[PDB]
Amino acid sequence: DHRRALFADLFRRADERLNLLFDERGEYNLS
Amino acid sequence: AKRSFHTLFYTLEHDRTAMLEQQQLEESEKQLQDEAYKIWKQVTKKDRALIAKERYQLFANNKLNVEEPALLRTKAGMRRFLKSRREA
Amino acid sequence: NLNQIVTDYLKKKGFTRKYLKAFLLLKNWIDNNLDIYKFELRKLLWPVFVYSYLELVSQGYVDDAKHLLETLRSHFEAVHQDQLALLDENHTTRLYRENKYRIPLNQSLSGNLFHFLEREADNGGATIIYILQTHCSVETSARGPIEPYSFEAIYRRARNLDLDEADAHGVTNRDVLDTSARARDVVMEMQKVRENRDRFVIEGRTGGIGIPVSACMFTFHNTLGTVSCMDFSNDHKLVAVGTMDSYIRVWSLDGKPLKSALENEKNLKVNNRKLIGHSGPVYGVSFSDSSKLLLSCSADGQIRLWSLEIWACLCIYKAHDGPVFRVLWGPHGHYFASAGWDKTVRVFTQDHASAVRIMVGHDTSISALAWHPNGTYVFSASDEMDKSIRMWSVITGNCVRIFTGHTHYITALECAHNGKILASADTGGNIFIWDIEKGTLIKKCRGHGKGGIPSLSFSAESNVLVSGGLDCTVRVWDIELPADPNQITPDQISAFATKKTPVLKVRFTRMNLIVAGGCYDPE
Amino acid sequence: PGANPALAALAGNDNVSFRPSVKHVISKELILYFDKIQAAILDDDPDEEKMRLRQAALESVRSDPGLHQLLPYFVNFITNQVTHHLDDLFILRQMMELAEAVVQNPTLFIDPYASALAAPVLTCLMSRKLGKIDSTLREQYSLRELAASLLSMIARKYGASNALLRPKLTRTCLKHFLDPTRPPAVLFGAISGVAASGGPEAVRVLVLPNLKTFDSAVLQPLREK
Repeated sequence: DHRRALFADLFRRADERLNLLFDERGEYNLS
Repeated sequence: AKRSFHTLFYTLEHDRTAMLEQQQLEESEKQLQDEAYKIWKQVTKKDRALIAKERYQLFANNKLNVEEPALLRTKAGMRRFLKSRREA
Repeated sequence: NLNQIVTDYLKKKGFTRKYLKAFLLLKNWIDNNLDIYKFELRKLLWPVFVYSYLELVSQGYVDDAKHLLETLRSHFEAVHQDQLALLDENHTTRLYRENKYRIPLNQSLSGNLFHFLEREADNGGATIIYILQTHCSVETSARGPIEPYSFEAIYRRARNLDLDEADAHGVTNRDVLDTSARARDVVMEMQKVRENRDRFVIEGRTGGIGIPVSACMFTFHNTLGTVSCMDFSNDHKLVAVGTMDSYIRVWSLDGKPLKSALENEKNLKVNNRKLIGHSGPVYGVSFSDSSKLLLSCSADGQIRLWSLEIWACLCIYKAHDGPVFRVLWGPHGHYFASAGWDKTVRVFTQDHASAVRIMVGHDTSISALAWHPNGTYVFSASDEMDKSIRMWSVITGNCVRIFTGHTHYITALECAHNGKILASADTGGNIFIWDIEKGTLIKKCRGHGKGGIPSLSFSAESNVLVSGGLDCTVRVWDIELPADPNQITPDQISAFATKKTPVLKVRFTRMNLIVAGGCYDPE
Repeated sequence: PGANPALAALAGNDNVSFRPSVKHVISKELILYFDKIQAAILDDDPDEEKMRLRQAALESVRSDPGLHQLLPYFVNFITNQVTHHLDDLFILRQMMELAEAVVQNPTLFIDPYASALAAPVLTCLMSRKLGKIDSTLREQYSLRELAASLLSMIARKYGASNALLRPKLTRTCLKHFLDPTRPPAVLFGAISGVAASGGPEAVRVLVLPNLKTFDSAVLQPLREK
C-alpha cells in the first residue's frame, strides 16, 4: 500500500539521524 | 548485501530450512549416480547451511560427540576477519 | 656424607628418636542482577535493616545501632522519614516483633537467592539467612516477575482481577495491582541446596591439553634505555616506571586525566605525572593494597613513601648502608620489606621510622624478594658465592628453610596463592618449582633463553604459571600435566614472541588473561 | 618425544597437518560434566527434585572456576538449541537462562564471543512465531521481556570492545519497529529492543518524532478490534 513508502522514508530519516549518534568507543556524541 | 554485514543483524529462524534443503539436494545429487532480505538469503544460504550442519553434528543427542573436530582458533580465520575490518 | 654429619649433630645435641556487611553484600548483589527482577528483590531491603537495628538495641550495642541507623538513613531519606524518626518499647516495635514480615517472591528468584546466600554463607550470608528465618516469611509463588509495566500487572489490570492473599501484604504489589493504580521451609531449603550443589564437582584431569590464554601488551616509546623498573597497580588502572634519571613517572592506563585533591589542582587535565626527589637511580616501585600509596628505593640508599592523592612524599626511611635494590609491600599493605647491597633483609611498618625486624645470614648481596600470602613469612635470594634462597619468620626473625640448587644469578621469586609452592628463575633460562613444607625441588622448566627472567605470576587457582623474559618472549607453564589416558620441556603450553621488546612485567587478571609491559628498542 | 602433537594445533600455525578431535583436547571429567549439565538443565518433568537439580546446575555453571575450555561449546550449544527448537517455549526459556548464567561468571573472558551471544537472544525477541489459551501468551510475553533484559545487559557490558555492536542492534530493532505489516508481538519486542540497546537518547531522537504517525496508521485499527 501507500503506507510502505511513508514508513520507508521515516526509517531513512531516522537512520540518517542514528548514524551520527554514536562515537568510536560506542559512547554518545554530545555535539 | 556485503555492505549490510557491517550495519544489520538477522535472525536464525531460516537456518534449519536452509540446512534441510541443502541436505536434500546433496542426497539427491549423490543418489543420482522484501528484496534486500531475499538477496541476503541468496548470498548466504550455502555458508549458513554448512555451519548449521557442523553445529548439528557436534551436538547430536545433546551429547558432546568426542569424535568430531575440536573448536580451535587459527590465523587464516583471523586474517579473514582483519580483511573484513579493513573493508569496514 | 652429609646425612651422617647431620645425624651425628642431632645425636650429640640431645634429640631423641556485623549486620552492615551483610546489608552491603545484599545491596551489591541486587545491583548486579537483571532489571526485570530488581523490583522484587528490593522488597528485602527494608526489613533486613529495621529488624537488624532493633537487634542491636536489644543487645545493648547502642553506639553500633546509632552508627548503622545513620549510615543507611540516606538510602531511605525520601520514603521512610517518619519511621526513621520514630526509631531514632513503642507499640510499633511490639507489632513488628509479634507479626513476622511477609516477602512475596517468585520461585526461580527464590532459588537464585538461596543459592547465592549459600555460596557466600561465611561472608555475610548466614546473617541474612538467620534474619529471614526468624523475622520473615517468604511466600513463594509460581508467577512471573511483577513490575508496573510487565505482563503480569498489565494482564491483571486489564482483566480486572482481584488481589492474591499471599501478595496482599513500605511499598507493596497491591499499590501496583489495586484499582487505585505456600509457607516456607528455610534451613531445609539450605540443606537441599547443598545436597544438590554437591552433585556437580569436577574431580580429576585425565587427557587433554593445557589452557588457552589471552595477552595484552603495553609498549613504551622514546625511552632511550633510561627505564629501570616498572609496576602495575592492583586494579590495572595505573603504571609506574622508575628511571636512571632519579625520577618516577606514573600514567593512567586508559588515558583519562589524573586527579589531585589540592584546591589549586581542581579539575586539572593531565594523564601522567612525575615524582621527583630521589638523588640516584630508582631500582624499585611498589603499589600499596584504588592505590593510595607508593614506595620507592634508590641507589642513594633511601626509601621514600609517596601519596598518590596529593602526589608528594610523606616519609623517608634511612636504615641502609649503601644502595637499596628491592622494596616490597606486604600482601595486605601495612608491613613492607627491603633488601640491597649490605646483605641484610629489613622489615618495617609504615608506623615506625626504624626497621622492626632485621634478618642476617646471607653471605652476599640480595637480588630478589617475595612475601607469603599469609603475611608472616618472607623469602630472599643472594648471588655469587652464595646462590641460595632463605625463608624468614617475622615473629622471631630466624631462618626456617634453605633452598639450594641454582648455579646462575637469580632474577625473580614468586609464591603461589595457595601458600604451598614456590618458584624461582635465573639467568640461565631455568625455572625451579619447590615444595615449601618438605624443602625439596619439585621440578625444573626450560625453554627461555639466557639473560634473565625478571617477572613471574601465578593464576587464581595456582595451576598455571606465566613468565616474561629478556629474550622478548612470554611463556605459559602447566604446573601439573594430566594423567596418561592409556631444549624445551613438555610442560610448556604457549610461547608468544614480542617485536624487539624485552618483557619487564607480566601479571594475571581474574580471568585467563594477562597483561605485560615493556620498552621498544627499534635498533 | 613426550611433547603432544595437538600443541602445534593450539598455536594456530598454518603448516599444521594434524587435526585434533574433541577427545584430544578436552579431558574426560570435563566431557562428563558437560553431559551431566545438559541432561539436568533440559528436563521438563514437573517434580520438585528436578527443579532443584536444574537450579543447582545453573548455579554450578554460574560459579565454577574451571570452565575455561568449554566456553565455545556453551556458545555453540545455545545457538544450536535456539536454532532447531523454535517451537518450544520451555527450551527457549532454559537457553536464555543458561546464556544469562554464562555471562555472569567472573572468571571468563567473554569479549570476543559477545556478538555470537547477541544473535540467539535477538531471535527470541522479534521472532514472528514462538511456540506452537492465555497461558501461551503469558509465556511468550515473559520470554520476550527476559530476552530484552538480557540484551540490555549484553550491550552494556560488551559495547566498548565491540565498537559497532550498539548501532547495529539499535538499527535492527528500529528497522523492525517502523513496519506496519508486523504483528503486534513483534512490534512490542522491537520497541523493547530499541530501548534496551540504544538508550534514553536513542528513544528521544529516533522514536518520539515518528510516534505521531505511528499511532494513526497502526494503533487505531488494532484498537478497533
